[PDB]
Amino acid sequence: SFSGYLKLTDNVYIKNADIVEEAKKVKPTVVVNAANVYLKHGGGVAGALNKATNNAMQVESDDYIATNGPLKVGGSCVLSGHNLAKHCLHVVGPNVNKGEDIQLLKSAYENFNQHEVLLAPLLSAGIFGADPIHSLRVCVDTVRTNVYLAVFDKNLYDKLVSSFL
Repeated sequence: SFSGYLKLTDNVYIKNADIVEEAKKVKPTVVVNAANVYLKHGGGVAGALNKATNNAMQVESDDYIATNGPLKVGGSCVLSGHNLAKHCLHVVGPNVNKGEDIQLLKSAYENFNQHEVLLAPLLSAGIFGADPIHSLRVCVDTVRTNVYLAVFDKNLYDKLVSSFL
């Protein structure tokens, strides 16, 4: 199971880790992807998860978009986890660098409540432009299921833990 996590609340845990490496080690039931509405996994967490699947995540995602159209900001879809997990929950957090409504971050985290346990990144953090401290607060105040957060950046992980109210 998950090892080396710091417990923040009854249901939220955090670790300084690369989520791709964490997924390959744990092979959790659900890994969360920091997706965009088009499921174009170019950079950040999505690019790293897709590259780990040898682009199979992108091929599956393009077929999903061709059939269903784009996701909504704040929405999600469940696809295969390929070699990383049983399932990948592609969740679209608001991209602040695209002027998307930061209020949609709570709706994005609500998707996690449909899964008993998840390995996830902080939504809208990184290249999505939101404040990761704010993302962690929305996470602990919205998610009720067991969420294991993987924060790639050590300096950000330390800042998140030391500032956690």
